[PDB]
Amino acid sequence: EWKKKEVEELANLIKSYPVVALVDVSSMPAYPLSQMRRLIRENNGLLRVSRNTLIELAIKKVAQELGKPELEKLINYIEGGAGILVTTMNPFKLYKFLQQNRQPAPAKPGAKVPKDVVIPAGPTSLAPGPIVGQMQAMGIPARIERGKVTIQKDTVVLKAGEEITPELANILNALGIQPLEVGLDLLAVYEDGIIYTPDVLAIDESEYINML
Amino acid sequence: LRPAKIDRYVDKPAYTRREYIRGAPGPKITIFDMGNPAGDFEFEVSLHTAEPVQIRQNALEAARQQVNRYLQKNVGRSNYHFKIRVYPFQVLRENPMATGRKADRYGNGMRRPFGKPIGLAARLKKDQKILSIRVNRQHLKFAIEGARRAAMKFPCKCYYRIYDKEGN
Amino acid sequence: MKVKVFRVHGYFEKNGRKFKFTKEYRGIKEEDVKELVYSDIGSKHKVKRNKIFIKEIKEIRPEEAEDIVVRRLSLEL
Amino acid sequence: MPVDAWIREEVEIPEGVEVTVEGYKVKVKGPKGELEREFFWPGIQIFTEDGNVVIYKDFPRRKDVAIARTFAAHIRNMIKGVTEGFTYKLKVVYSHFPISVKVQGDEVIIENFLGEKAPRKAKILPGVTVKVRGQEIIVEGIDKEAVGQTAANIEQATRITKWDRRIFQDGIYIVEKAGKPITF
Amino acid sequence: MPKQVVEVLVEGGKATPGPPLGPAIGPLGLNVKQVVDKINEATKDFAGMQVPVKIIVDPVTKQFEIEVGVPPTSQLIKKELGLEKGSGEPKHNIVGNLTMEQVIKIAKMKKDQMLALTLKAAAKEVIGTALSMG
Amino acid sequence: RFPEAEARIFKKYVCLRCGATNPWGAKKCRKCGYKRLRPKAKEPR
Amino acid sequence: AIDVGRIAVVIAGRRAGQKVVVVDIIDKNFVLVTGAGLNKVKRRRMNIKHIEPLPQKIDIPRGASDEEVRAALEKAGISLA
RNA sequence: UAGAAGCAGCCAUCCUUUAAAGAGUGCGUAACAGCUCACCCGUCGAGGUCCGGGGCCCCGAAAAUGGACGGGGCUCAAGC
RNA sequence: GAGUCGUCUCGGGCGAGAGCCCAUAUCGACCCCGAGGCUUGCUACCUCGCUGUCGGCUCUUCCCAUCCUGGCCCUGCAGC
Repeated sequence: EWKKKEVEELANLIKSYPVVALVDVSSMPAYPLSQMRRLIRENNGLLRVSRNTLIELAIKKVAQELGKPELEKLINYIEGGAGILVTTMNPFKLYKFLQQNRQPAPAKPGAKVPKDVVIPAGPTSLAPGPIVGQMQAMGIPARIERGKVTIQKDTVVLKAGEEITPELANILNALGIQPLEVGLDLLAVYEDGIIYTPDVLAIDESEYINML
Repeated sequence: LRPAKIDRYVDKPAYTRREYIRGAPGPKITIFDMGNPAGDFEFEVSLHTAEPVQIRQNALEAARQQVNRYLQKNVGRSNYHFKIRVYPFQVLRENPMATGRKADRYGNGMRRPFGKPIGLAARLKKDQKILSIRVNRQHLKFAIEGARRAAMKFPCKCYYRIYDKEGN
Repeated sequence: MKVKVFRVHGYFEKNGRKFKFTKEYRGIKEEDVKELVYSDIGSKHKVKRNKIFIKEIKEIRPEEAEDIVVRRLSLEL
Repeated sequence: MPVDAWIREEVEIPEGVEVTVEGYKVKVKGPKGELEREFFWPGIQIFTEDGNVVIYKDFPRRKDVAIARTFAAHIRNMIKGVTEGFTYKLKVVYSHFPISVKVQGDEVIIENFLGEKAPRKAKILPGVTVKVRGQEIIVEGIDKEAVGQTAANIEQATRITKWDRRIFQDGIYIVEKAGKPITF
Repeated sequence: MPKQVVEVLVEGGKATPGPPLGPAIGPLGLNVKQVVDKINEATKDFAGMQVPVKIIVDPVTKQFEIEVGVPPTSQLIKKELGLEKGSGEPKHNIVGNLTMEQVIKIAKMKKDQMLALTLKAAAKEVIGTALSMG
Repeated sequence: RFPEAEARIFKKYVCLRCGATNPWGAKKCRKCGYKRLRPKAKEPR
Repeated sequence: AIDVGRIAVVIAGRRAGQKVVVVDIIDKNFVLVTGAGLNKVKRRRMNIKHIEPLPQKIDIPRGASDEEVRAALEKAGISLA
């Protein structure tokens, strides 16, 4: 936390690794991120600090040939509660790695849902009780079969842009369903002259084979 | 103990010298130093007196207590050193009078109006150190609060305040 | 044709205690500054101008000041 | 004390709002109605410099700046008042009693508050319209100042402090002003 | 709080009062009588102490698996140091102080339980526990 | 219960010195001498 | 009111008379008046000695002298009043 | 100590890892929980937050046949 | 009676501590500062060529630091 002591230490760092990403460390705990931050060390990288000194990819770029900084680049992807992630990992691996590792993320009562939230059909393994009554109230049909509470079918409980009511959230949480992300959401990754956005980086490889 | 209306002035003269006079009063203060030795700290806060006064033995004990009590509870006596340097020496005088009414005086003008000892007082001028507390910079906020609490029970006022020495 | 912001440096004694002042006023001669400083100080701090000591008066350029308040005011004159 | 020599602040006025000045007196007319105020404070002239309204006084003092920014804020409430108006939505909440809120004429009447046989009434101003829809009521009108006053006159009528304030909560309250007040 | 819910504390090697166990219930799916046999065996110490634990039963299979809120680190130092009770007064009295080698061992197994990092970090996590008596 | 009504009524702080009902997070009293005031007119928990 | 280049008159000051112009504004409480010596005006400080603006305005620099304050004052035609 | 699980109280108040992290600010249970802070990257894109002397005006400031700065009345003064 | 104001009455600050947790709903030590003149005392200024004592009765005015009444705030204000 001296200026040009702290930027300097980030300075040598950015230059040291092929891949630099900016990630939203914000959505998280602290349980996800501190475990992620350890994980990141085990997986050939580290994650870092600095306030205006994060936007300062500029000095590193100026020091070398490129087009990752504020200057030449598109629009500094940086967001509030962003961090800087330097790694040997390829950007697509980096995005997938961040996506896999996470636990977990419930939707929160009264919150806007980032994407459509779904329930899968099957038995809960939970006994009969008021819990059945609760599922029906939220908009999830259910019944008792095999002596256990079962969800009748797959359904979208709420759509994206819609608030989650507290009743819905608590039940979803009871069920152990966690649709939300509280891993590191990736703002953008720079590697070797190219900046890769999260929409590019999200590859569903299996979806491409399905599409064909 | 009558209200303090004579301990607030220094235009009243000296009658200190306990050996000299027949009849001298006891103290109420016994405890003046507390905590750790004063060699284990760096910084010095004082409360500075801006007004001349006589400060009663009773006020000294009271003021120290309320202060020291606060410092002891929150910080502990593993840290801070607090001293109230003064000892009261100035002997205080009384004219005998109480209710008795009717044909009775009580009284009396003279026929020995000359003091029996009430107490003792300490004479505090301008820029004296009424309190000196020794602290670190962790333990700053406690020492200032304690001094504020002192100042009210000061007979007149402070106007030089809570003072950073700094520790020279 | 001449304005200039005049940086007075002095001390005043009040109650045996020493106050600094640097009071920067623009006039066009030192006599304006002297009257103005004895008047400002003496009004507000509640003190005569026979206990005001002027150490110095130095004109500096009027596109400059070494207070934020003075410079900002003088930018327009 | 903030210190400038102009001292001058500037009010951005849209194409929808025209402002006319006549000394210290301001009239603001847009596509819907007009609204007049008197801005009174010594030494503050309001005039129109092109599309822009300027509020100025030579001398900077602390009092002045505050008053100057309040006037800027009164203009600004007129710009979104005279365009499309202000809406505050209010709820009548009852502890025990179906509580009947009706507009009869240029007063709003609330009856059957706490089992009372008497009418309660509260004044509605000449620019403000009160509509009740179920036990939501929305107060609607050209002006914020005016709208804000009418709403609060309703609330001050139902006021209760002559019993416990945790176990009688009967009344009509401000759910909305223009944001949502408030969390305890 | 607390809540009196599935988490309840039972002293050392004992079991089956009516009152903590009956109402709280540790179901196998059967009664507590199964729980009784588990709890007392693990905890075996010559004395009793309030051992935080949790049980998991939803009224169902109703089978229980429990954790031991004790064994964490406070017991681990008791074997290596060789002293049973903790100190009544911290810093004031140190009943014992473990050598560096004994600390490394405590950390080594403790790793899965812990998020301790390199082996140094673990020890540091443990050492801070060491100092606190009471 | 709670949330419009108990806000104007409930969630406010009260003056130690003069008993004035002040806003929920203001540093100084209105009129009674700069005291650091208390919360609340409570009784619900 | 009162900005630079706005031509003035007074009923007070040295003479008085007399027409004068604000050539620089000293403080927020003082103005510097000058004029031509053809009307027996000389530089002086003023602080509202009944300074009342005239309808006339001319363009002078911000910090100037009577040959350039003279020159605009002349073409306006008020160096003889 | 029933519990004291940051949150009766006492004392230690240390060590690891970093947006960041106080053997914890208040609420909350009497005591695991829950709400939340200091804290922090960060959007809006500035002249900013402190502390400490001084003058002056305000609160503190209730009284007895009529109250009164001599009176009137005065407020960029007819005041200080 | 005046003066004074130790006492007397009343009021303010500080806040040790108690009130279930919670200084300040309430209660409040130590200590410190004021106002009044309603108790007592001090004074000897006025009066000893007499301003008639108390209490009561009767008759009237005034003061508020307000007992009720009215209008209010807080509360450990459910109601009452």
